[PDB]
Formats: sequence, structure tokens, C-alpha cells
Amino acid sequence: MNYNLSKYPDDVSRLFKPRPPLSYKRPTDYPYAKRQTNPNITGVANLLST
Amino acid sequence: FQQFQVKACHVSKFMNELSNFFSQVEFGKCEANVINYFKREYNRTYSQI
Amino acid sequence: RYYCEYCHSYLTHDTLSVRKSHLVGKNHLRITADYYRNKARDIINKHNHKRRHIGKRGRKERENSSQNETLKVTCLSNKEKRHIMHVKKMNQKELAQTSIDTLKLLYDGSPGYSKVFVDANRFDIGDLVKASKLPQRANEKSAHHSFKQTSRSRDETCESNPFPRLNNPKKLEPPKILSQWSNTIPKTSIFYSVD
Amino acid sequence: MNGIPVKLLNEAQGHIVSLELTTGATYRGKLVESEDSMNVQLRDVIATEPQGAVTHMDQIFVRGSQIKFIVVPDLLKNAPLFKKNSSRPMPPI
Amino acid sequence: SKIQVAHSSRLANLIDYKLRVLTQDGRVYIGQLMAFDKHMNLVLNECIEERVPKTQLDKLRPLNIKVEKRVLGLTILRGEQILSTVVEDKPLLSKKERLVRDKKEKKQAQKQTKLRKEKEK
Amino acid sequence: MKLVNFLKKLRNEQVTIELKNGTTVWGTLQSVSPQMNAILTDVKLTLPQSNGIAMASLYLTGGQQNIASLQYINIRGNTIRQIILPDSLNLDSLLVDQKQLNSLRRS
Amino acid sequence: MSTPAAEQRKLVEQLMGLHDPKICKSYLVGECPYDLFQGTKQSLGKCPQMHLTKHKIQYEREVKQGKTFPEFEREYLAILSRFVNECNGQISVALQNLKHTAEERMKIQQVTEELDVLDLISKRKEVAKRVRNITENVGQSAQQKLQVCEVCGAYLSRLDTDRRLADHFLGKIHLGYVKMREDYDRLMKNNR
Amino acid sequence: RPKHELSRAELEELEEFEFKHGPMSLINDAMVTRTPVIISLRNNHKIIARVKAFDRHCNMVLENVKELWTEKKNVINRERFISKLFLRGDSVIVVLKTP
Amino acid sequence: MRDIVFVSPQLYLSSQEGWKSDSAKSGFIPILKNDLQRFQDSLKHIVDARNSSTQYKVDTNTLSDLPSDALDQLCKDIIEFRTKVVSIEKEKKMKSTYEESRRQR
Amino acid sequence: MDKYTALIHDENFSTLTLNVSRYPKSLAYWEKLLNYIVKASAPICKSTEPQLLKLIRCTYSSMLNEFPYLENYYIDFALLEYKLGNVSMSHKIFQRGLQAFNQRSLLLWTSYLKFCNNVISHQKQLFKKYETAEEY
Amino acid sequence: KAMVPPINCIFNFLQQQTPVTIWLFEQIGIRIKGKIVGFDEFMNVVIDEAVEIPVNKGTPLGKILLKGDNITLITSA
Amino acid sequence: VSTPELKKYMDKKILLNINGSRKVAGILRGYDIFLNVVLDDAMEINGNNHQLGLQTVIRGNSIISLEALDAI
Amino acid sequence: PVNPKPFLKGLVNHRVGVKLKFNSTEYRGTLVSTDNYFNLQLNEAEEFVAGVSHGTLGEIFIRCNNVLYIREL
RNA sequence: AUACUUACCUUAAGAUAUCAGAGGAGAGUCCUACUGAUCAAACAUGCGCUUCCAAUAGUAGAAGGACGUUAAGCAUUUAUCAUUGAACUAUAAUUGUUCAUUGAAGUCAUUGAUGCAAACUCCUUGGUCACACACACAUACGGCGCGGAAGGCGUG
RNA sequence: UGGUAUGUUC
Repeated sequence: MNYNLSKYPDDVSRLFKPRPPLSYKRPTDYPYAKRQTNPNITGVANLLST
Repeated sequence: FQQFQVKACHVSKFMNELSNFFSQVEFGKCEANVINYFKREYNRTYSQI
Repeated sequence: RYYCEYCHSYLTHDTLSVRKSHLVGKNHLRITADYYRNKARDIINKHNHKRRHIGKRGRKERENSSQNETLKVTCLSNKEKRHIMHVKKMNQKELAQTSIDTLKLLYDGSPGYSKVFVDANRFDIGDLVKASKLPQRANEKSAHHSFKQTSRSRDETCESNPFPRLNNPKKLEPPKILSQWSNTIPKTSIFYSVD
Repeated sequence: MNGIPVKLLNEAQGHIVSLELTTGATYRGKLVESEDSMNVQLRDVIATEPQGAVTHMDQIFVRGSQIKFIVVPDLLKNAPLFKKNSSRPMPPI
Repeated sequence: SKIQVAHSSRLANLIDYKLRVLTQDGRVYIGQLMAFDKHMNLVLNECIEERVPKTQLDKLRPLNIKVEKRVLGLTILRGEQILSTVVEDKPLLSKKERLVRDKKEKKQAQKQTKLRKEKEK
Repeated sequence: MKLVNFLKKLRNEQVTIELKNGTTVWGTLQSVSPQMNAILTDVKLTLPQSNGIAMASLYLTGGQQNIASLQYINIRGNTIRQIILPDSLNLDSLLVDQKQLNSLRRS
Repeated sequence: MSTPAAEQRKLVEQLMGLHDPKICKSYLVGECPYDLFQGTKQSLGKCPQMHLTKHKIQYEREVKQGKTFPEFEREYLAILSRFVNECNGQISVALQNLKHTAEERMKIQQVTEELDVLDLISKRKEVAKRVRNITENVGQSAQQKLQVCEVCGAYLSRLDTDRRLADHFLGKIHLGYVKMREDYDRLMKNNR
Repeated sequence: RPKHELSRAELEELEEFEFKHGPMSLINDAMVTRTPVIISLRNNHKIIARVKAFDRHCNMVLENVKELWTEKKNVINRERFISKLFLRGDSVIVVLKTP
Repeated sequence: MRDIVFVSPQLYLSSQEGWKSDSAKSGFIPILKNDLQRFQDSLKHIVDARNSSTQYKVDTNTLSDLPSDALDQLCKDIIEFRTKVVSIEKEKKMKSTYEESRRQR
Repeated sequence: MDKYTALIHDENFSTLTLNVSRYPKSLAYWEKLLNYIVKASAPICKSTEPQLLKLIRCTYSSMLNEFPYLENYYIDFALLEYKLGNVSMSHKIFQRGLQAFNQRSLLLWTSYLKFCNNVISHQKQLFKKYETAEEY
Repeated sequence: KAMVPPINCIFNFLQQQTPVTIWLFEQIGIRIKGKIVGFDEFMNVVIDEAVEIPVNKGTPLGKILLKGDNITLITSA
Repeated sequence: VSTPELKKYMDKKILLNINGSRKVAGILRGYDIFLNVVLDDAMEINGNNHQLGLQTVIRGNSIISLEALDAI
Repeated sequence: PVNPKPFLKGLVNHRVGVKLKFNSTEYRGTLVSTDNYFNLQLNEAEEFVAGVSHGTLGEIFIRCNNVLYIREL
């Protein structure tokens, strides 16, 4: 935030003072370890019978 | 923690001053094992001195 | 094909090695920096005023307001307001560019000055300083400056400079005051200061 | 061909941006070099896991399909990519 | 919200409208679109991301709902993890004012091409 | 032989769309992209008998006051699970496949 | 290609006795000169012999433990000798062009007119005239100030700093030609 | 053979040849003999219906749809009759044809 | 931690218990295990008084490639040597042909 | 062998360690020993040996417990722990640094708040921390 | 040393015929052990002598053409 | 289409994360235009340790990001 | 040495088994035809939910989206 | 700005709405300032159409917020595991109770987090418009003013 | 049949 690698001069960098960091809150969806579709889908042989 | 001092009182003045102190102060939401934390910090500070 | 919106220059079929080299060259840097400066200056300088809404005011407000007093309007000529607004613009830009740098020059003889304040032996952002040196592939950019670098290494210890007053320090800068309100300074000091 | 959003992502190289991943981990750091496939590389990275904790990576490189979004700074509000009627000065033969 | 979104408009006509775009999670982004592509990657000016907590979801299941709003500003959202987009709020300036602004932009662009032709000579 | 051109001949058709999240969307079609990015107007959408993510997606679209009535919804292609057409429309005349007829005549 | 799956299919189709003329022997040994100059300005076009990765892996597995083939090494030595002779002829043509530019007609006429006026006090006047002639020669040589690269035969500069020179040395032409010179010197050290 | 190097504008003939003599033999048999098929989908929505059209993405038009799913809490079966349906090939797990 | 021992002279010169330890206790100096006898033999008198080419300068080539940076220095050193040799040959020929022309005229 | 085993068997490290542990209140010896340990790890990253990182942490902890009035070295070790990945240990180092001066040192508050401008991920907590720095 | 691309890495892994541990998708998926005999551009890997073990009693499986979209990680056991 | 810029990760230790927790720390030997990652001396890190053979190749579909564990 | 396309053209007319991604659907039948996108067509297939059977199916078309592998017995 | 050297690269194609008929060109293809129909775009234009456009005969109020205060408001819930020592409930990798040595990471936050509820203050928007402070309506309301903003339908 | 960027002299 003070010293940069950027090729732009300091007058550009004072115009490029970025946004403040994002306020993190707790997520709502399931994590990607639990992201899957439905298991135990039964066979279609019961529809062909009855 | 915050240190609080009482000095040079009789019995009734001690009662009235402690009651007037605890009638105005409002506590809340203490940490669970803060006693062992204070023990370790107190022993550390006096071992330093 | 590739077209730079900044430099207004075309290109051949879109190669990443050519497009990466285009954003490093100095002409693209100058045009991009000037364009960002002018667009920021335009969005600051655009005085988007509110659209006025004038209603038919009340009667007693008119008998109260038209009898209290009539104020005096001040106004200036064209060159006066132009010079004053130019001085205000240079004051706004010199306040936007400045910053307080008292802690850097006030802890200059500190034993950890070479580990935090040197800004090159810093831990988290020192690799960013050591990465892009702007390696000065022009010989004139390296032959122009003939002064010392004074690069303070991290390995400087407390054994070097033991007494900070024998090695000649600098007297600290006075607290700067506003030049428009400089005529109300106490002209008589408390103690006699020589030189 | 490429399109306006990938050109905007390639525009803000060397600036403090903030990513969010598909898992919920939010990254924030300086963009090293963006690509057309949005496989973006960041530096001085501060990371927030979906569990909640905060850590710091030095040099991250995330794949473009595992990105929820990325926040560019506000001075790219006014960009010539946003201009609708910008003419073209004589493309070469 | 009595906005009366246009009945025969597409993404080229919905530009600079305050969208309320829905995702797969439900993390609703509110902001003005300024660009799109074939994969529907949307840049969003002055954007805010709103969610509902897990405790509020029980009250939402069949009143006031306390949504969690974070401010993103100018972001650029991908088209993979989005679900649907609607038009929430109309912009500031009108269609005739945007038409006059587009004519001024066309005249300024023609003047810039005349300046490039004058500098080329 | 893409059947998105079949849906391009279905303008001003009052259909429903069940999404992969589980939401049923009742509304009239206006236009559809060849990537099946379909826009709809005069819309009411309902999450039947649950999925809390789908309830959040149902409520957080403005115009809830669980039938949600919205004026204009664009729907992405990969979120479309199935679309139910009205039974009064004749499928034998809208599936003529004039592009396939021109491709067969070009052979 | 526009899709990467066709690129991966192309990699599979080009990845999946051995002494046949279809196999490029310079690529079978390694560092074919038609490969090191593919897209640069010094390109030879396209290699007529085919290049393969499975044959290169089989040759590496054979040269690791099994045996070595001197015929492909001799063919690569002949190709490297022919390319080194062509590059040496190009470097000799560049040196002759530099010598012709240093010995132009008007430049030699101006140098002879300066040396005709170059002729204690007379020795000091002759030293001042020689210093003026050296300054005129330095001003004439500084109009181009282009040296000759000792390895790759390109043009260099003396007043140019080491960073632009280091940018010059990291190219496809210079890395390929230094690798070809290293291979040629290794084969001449093995043969002699 | 690589896909990009076959030809230009003749890939539709190879697609029809793969339709007639490939894995598409069951979707072709159902649309010409109007037999009902059972499509099991990725969310337990089993569909008994007749096929009206074929697509490269397996986008299938179905007429006289009888769909059935099972809610597991306790165990109930809920069905619905839908006249016209346009099913996406993303949702399709499997397609069974009865003789 | 192996091959380490934590010790402080504030508890050893005062002759107290717990003056040495192997684990990370706050306030102790880590020294080597084999040099603890050298630590005890050093403080003996205090206990006794208590009881009684000019290429690659690593400044320009910092933002370059880290892979081929060995041969790149060699090529630069070769180019500098060639530029020195071509200058030396020119200086030698300038004081030979002109000197012969001065002897002829 | 790695850099840690070469750091043990080196002749200069034992001499510097004995000169530190011989006179513990000579700060120049501590700084020479610390600079030699940092010079022994010329790449500083997370892929180095943790058996040496624990020794670096013990050396900094011993230096900050022997000399708690050093303003810059709490900042140095805190940004070192921030470079090594974690921020909870860096917050603990900042808290013990501000406790070493009893909440009244301007440089540590300034560096801790320049640190906290990026790592807090919470606005009300940043305002309570800046108001604590305001009132102290 | 040099660069080893993943297609040539799998090709050398095919030539050496080391014992192979192929991972898959998460908790539903089952880790397979075998020996590689064939692959293609979409990473549809053909394996032989396959014994499957769930995530923390293996059963033989024979010869398997494992598809690409479920392959996660390949190691040499 | 475009080759990803993993040239700076040529001889450095990296740490891939797989899908929410599987942290495979290895040494990058090679990559493709698909982000398939070849790792020498892989190591699974759990919040315990597990070794993953001498060489390994990891599919770019499950790869989310990668931490450069070694300094550049 | 071998590739999946000649192995899969030679896998036609054999009692093969296909497992799906869901660990509750496995179809074992005779393979008929397979395209370049590797869609599967089987005959007299049998459903296998977690190992145990439920009944015979017949001519069936298994989509390449939900396959996990195909085996040869 | 001219002159020269060097580093990288030198290009996925085809087409520009659809249907029917007539004519021309050596079953298939192309063209017609050729004709009828549908659709799209642009410019005008009208439908007693649909929705909205903030007091001034006062010191207000409509919409959206505060990443504002009271507010540390009120009611709840958590703030690490293992080995051993002196007792120990005890099916566990002594889990439970008091004290400690040691071992790996070790979110900050408990003035924290969730739910509930009121009041105050401040920001962006408007026609803050033209006449009048008025006795209309079961075919429920003379929508028969000058406009603006959004949209529907119809015509050229 | 060319483009982008960079370094010297006028």
C-alpha cells in the first residue's frame, strides 16, 4: 500500500489508491467438498413393470 | 485486567463504598479459563522482576 | 489482430509475447498515465450540480425575509478569479501529493532503521522492490545521475554509529504554518536563539 | 474474438484486485499478469478461507473457471473500452 | 417495482441499467452493467452483493428479512456461476439525453478522426 | 440440427420453465439466444414443495409480495432444465426445420 | 487452434527399423537447425523431414544404456558444418560491408583533406592537428557506431550499456546458434 | 480422423450417417415407430413419453409425458402428466426403449 | 528441537534451579549442546568472585531470466573482450599505417 | 545436508552464539547474530526448514524478552510472521509489542494499523481499534 | 533439469509400467490401483489389473477404460 | 489456445489445493495449456502426512490455485 | 501400445459393465455401437444398485455424461 | 523528426432475414432497381390507452440507504487436543473433575456472533408546474391543460 | 508483402 512494484509514477499511484478490503461474512452454500448431485437414484426397471 | 484501589476506611465506609462501586459498574462476557491466563501472566511478570 | 485503445496502434495476429512487450514500452506508459490522469481530473473537475426546484414560497416567509436585512454580494474580475482558482488548484494538488514524513527522518539513527524504514530490506514488500528495478536499458539513464546511491544494507548493526550526537545529525524541521495566516505569528520569541 | 471483459481484466495488470473463488475463499492482492483464459496470477496475496480464517500467500496463481468474480479499482470506471462510437484510425493492409 | 422494463429488449439495449443479477448460490449482485460478451461476463459499476444468512432462512420459509450487503464497487463477474438477471432500477439520464450524448460522442469521434487525418498530413 | 432454432420460432408463446434449481417460471417468451439464453416477460415464478438456496434465489429477486411476480427475467442456458410449451400450439408446423430442408435439398 | 482439445489431439497424433529417411536425424540427435529458426527473421522455411517425440524418446533410451548410432551423428555434423559455413560466409559479408562503409570514397577524401592539412611549436601544432583528425575520425565512425558480433555475426554497439546487450543475447537466433556452435565444437573435439 | 480437417459444410452428412448407424439407433427407432421410452434424469424425474425430434445435444421433444419422482422423508411417489416437453440433454442420465 | 539447549546467565550466575532447558521457554538464549561446557568454562571468574571481465554486475540483469543467466554473462564477457580486441587492433593499426605514411611523407 | 545442518556445524555460528550468551546485554552481538541467521537463509519463504524457523522464532523471542524497548524489531518479527503465512501469531507479536510499552508507543500503533488496514476483514472492529489508538 | 510436459509424463509413465494409484472424485468415488496400458487426448485412461479401495478389502476389476471427467490424480505406488 | 505463464515456477516448490482440502506440495516439472501439473516428490498435507510416489501428474480440472512455497 | 478407440471398437459384442458416477447405478450388457463422443449403446442390460440387482432392462442408451468407466469381463 | 541495429510475431473459415411463383445462365447451383407474404432495424406519427412526476392556505413528506447514533440496547450461545505425575468417574487415543512439564498447527474478534424492537439525525431523486380553495358519483366517478419519464398497440 | 517495442547520430 506504501511501496509498489508498479511502473507508474507516484502521481498515478495516488489516483490508484484501491478500495478498502472486503468485509468477510460466513458463507451460505455448501462447500465444494459437499457440492454434488443426488445419490441413490433407483433403477428404471420398476417403471417398466408397473 | 484493571487494578482498583481502596484506602484508609472504616467498616461502614468500606461497605458503603464497595456497594456504591458495584451498583454503578456493569460487567459482562468474561472468558472461560481467564483465571489460568491471569496466573501465567502474573507468574511471568513477577518472575521477570 | 489486436488494437491498443490507448496508444491507437494496431498489431499483427494476437501474440502474447508481443502484447506483453507492448504494455512495457515507454510510449504506452506515457499515453496510459496521461489518459488516466486526465480522466481522473475530468471526473473530479466535473461540477455536476443539482437541478434546482423553486416553489411558490409562503406569505409570512416573504414578510419575514424581505424585512430582516439585505446582504452584500462580493465578486471579482476575470483575471483575479482565474489566478485565485489556479492557486487553489495547485494547493489542492500539492495537498493530494504530500504526506507526513516525520517518522522516517525522526528514527533515522534507530538500530532497526535498516530493517523497516529502508524500504528495500522489508520482508513482505521488499521482493517487489527487488523485482522491478526498471533495469535502465538506456545508457543515458544510467550515465545521467552521478550521485551516490547510499543503499543501507540490512546487516548494519548497533556497533556502527555508537554515539548519534558526535556523528553530525540534522536539526528537525519547524512546524510549517499557513502562508495566508502567517501575519498573526508571535513576533517576539520566549528565549534568545542564536543563528 | 476475445471480447471486452477479458480486455478489461488484462487492462488492470499491476493493481490491487480482490478475487472470490467458487469455494468461498476470497483472495486480495496485486495482479501479476492476466491472460485471455482468465488464469490469473497474484502477488502479496491475503486469503480468506470459507471456514473463516485469514492467511497470507506470497505468489498465487488461480485458474479462471474457479473464480466467482474479481474487483478492479474504480478509476477503470472510465475506460475507452466502454466507448460505443470510437472510430478506428486506418487499420493496416 | 413499477419500472416497466422494455418488452422487446436484449443485452445491447439493457446497457447502463441497474441490474439485479441472481447467481447459483443466490448471491444477488446489484449494479449497472457496462459490457458483456458471448459468455455473458458482466462488469458491474457501484455493485453491492446481498445474501441471506442461515438463521434468516428459517424465517424466510413459509415480515422483515435482514439481508447481508457487502459493497464491491466496480467489479467484473463471470458468466459461469450466474443464474438469471433482471432490471431493478432505471438509470439517471433518459433516452433522449443518451441520444444527444451519443450524437455528441459521434461528432467528437469524427472530429478526432479529422485531427488524426490532419496530423497524418 | 440444433433445436434452439425451434425455440426461435416460439416468440410470444406463453410457456413454463422448470430450472435445475427447482423453480417453475410461468411467462411469455420474447427472444432466445442461439446459446439458449432466453428472455421472458409477464413472469411469475414459484419454488414448490426444502431447498434453502432456491428459496434465497426466489426471495432475493425483487417483487415477492411464495409466488414471485417479476416483469422481465433473462435465463442462462445451463440453468434451464426443461421447458413446457402450451398444448394448443401445433408441433407439426413449428418443427418443419427449413434449414434442414435446405440442407437436404443441397445434398 | 481455436479449441485446445484439437491442439491436444494434434499432440497425441504427432506423439504416437528406426534408420529411415523420414526421421530427421538432426532432430533425432537433438537441436535441429530447422527447429531453432522456426518463426524468426532468419527462417529457413520448413523442415522436409518429419519430427517425432516417440522416436526421440527411443533414441534417448538407447543412448542412455543401449548403444549409439554414428551415422546420424555424422549427418548432424555435416549439417552443422554446412550451416556454420553459411553463417561464416554471412559474417564475412558483414565484415566486408563494414570495411566498405569504413572506406567510402567521400570519407577517404575528407580524411585525406584533413591529413593534408595535418602537417616544439611545430610538434605541438602537429599534435593538435592529429587530435583534430582523430576527433573527425571519431565523429565519422560515430555516424553508425555499429560493431560486429563475434559469434552470431550480428551488429552491436560499444556505447550501448550491458542491459540492452543482455536483451540482445536472449533471443532465439543467438541461443540456437550458440547451441549449434557448442555442438560443432563438441563434435570437432570428439573427431579430432 | 481429426474433426477440423474432414471437410467444409459436409459434416452434417457425417452427422446423419452417425445418426443412422451409431449410438443414435434408439432415438431414431423411437421417433419413427412412436414407441414410448423411459428417460431417467439427474434428479429422479423418470419420464415415460414418445420422442418427437433428435438433436446433437440430445435435446429431445417429448409428447404425452408421464413423469414420476419419489420424495424420501416418508416415502411417497408424485407423478404429473405434461402434454408437451422440451428436455435438455444435460439432465438425461439414461434412455430405455421398450419392445 | 534436537542439537540445541536453552540457557540464560541470569539464572546460572545467580545459582538458581531451572537455569538450563531443552524446550522453548520465553527468556532463554539457545546455544549448541556440545558447547555448553564452553559456556560453563567462560563464566568461571564471575562464579569464583561470587563464591569468594566487467560483465554481470547483478544490478541490470535482475528482472531478466533466471534460467539462462550463466551463458548470458559469458556471452557478454566474450562481446566485451571482442570489443576490446577490435579497439586494440584498430589502435595498433592506426599507429602503424599512419606512421608509415608519415615516413613516406 | 540442508542449510540447518550446515548452520549447526559452521564455525562462526558457535562463536557468535557464545559471544551473545556470554554478554546478554550487548545489543550489537544480538544484531550480528540475528543478521548471520538471516544471512544463513538467503531465500526466506515457507518452503524452508521448520527446524530452523523455530530457532529464528526463539532467537527473536529471546531478543524481545531481553530488550523489550526495541520499537523496530517487533515490527520486523511481526512482518516476518506475516511473510511466513499466518497473521494470528503476528497479531500476538503486535499485542505483546504494544504491551511492552503499555499501549503508548506511536510507531507500533502506526505499523500495527498499517498492518490492520489489510488484514482485519471487518469494519466495526477496525473502528474500535482505531478509537482505542485514538484514546491511548 | 528440463521441462517434462504432462503428455510425455504419462507417456514415460506408460513405458515404465510402474504400479499405478489413480484417484477419482470425492467421497462417492473409489481409489483404483492398476497398470496403465492406453490413453488419448481427452485423458480417457485404460488400465489393467484393477483393485478398488474406498476412501479411509479390495476387489479385483479386470481391465477398465476409465473416462476423463472423473480422473483427479495419478501416482506411482 | 494460450500457454499459461508458469515459467517463473520452473524449479520452485509449489502447493496445489484440490477441491477444498487436498494440499499436494511438490516441485513443478512441467505443465500444459490445460493446467495439468507434473510434480516431483509430491506430499499430501492434512490439517497426518502422506507420501505420493516419486513423480505424479495432476488433472487441471480439480486444480483451483497453487501457492508458490519457494521464493522467486 | 494401445489406444482407447481400437480397444473400444474391439469391445463391441461382449458382456461389458458400466459404472456411473452415483455408486448406485451399474449397467451390465452387450455393447452395440459407440461414437467419437463415446456414447454407449447396450442390449439386455441389468441394473445394479450397490451390487444387488433389480431386473433386466433390454436395449438401453447410456450417455457419456454420467459414465465413470467401462469394464471388460 | 529523419537514417541504422536488435527482441517478438506475421493472419479458423463461410455468409449477411425467411417463404412461394415467373424469367435468364451448361436433376443440382447462381442472379433479377422481378413480383406477392412474414420478420427485423431506423425515422416520423396517432390511439378520450397503461404507470409515475414531493406542502408551501407549511416549517412537512414519498422512494432507496447510511459501509450513522442511542447501542457495551434486550434475550441466548461458544473461546484447543494428547503423554505423565498426586486422587479419580471409568467400554477410547484416562474422555469427566483441581494443578502442572512437554509436543503440531494455533483468525483477530467476547465492547465478538445470531435473533428481536423503537426513536433521532443525515445523504441521491423529482414539474417541488398553469387556473381554482371549488359539491361529483351505479354505465361509480365529465382521464376534454401544457409537458416530461417508462411501456403497450396501430399507420406511413 | 508487414506490424509492435527498444538503443545510438543529425
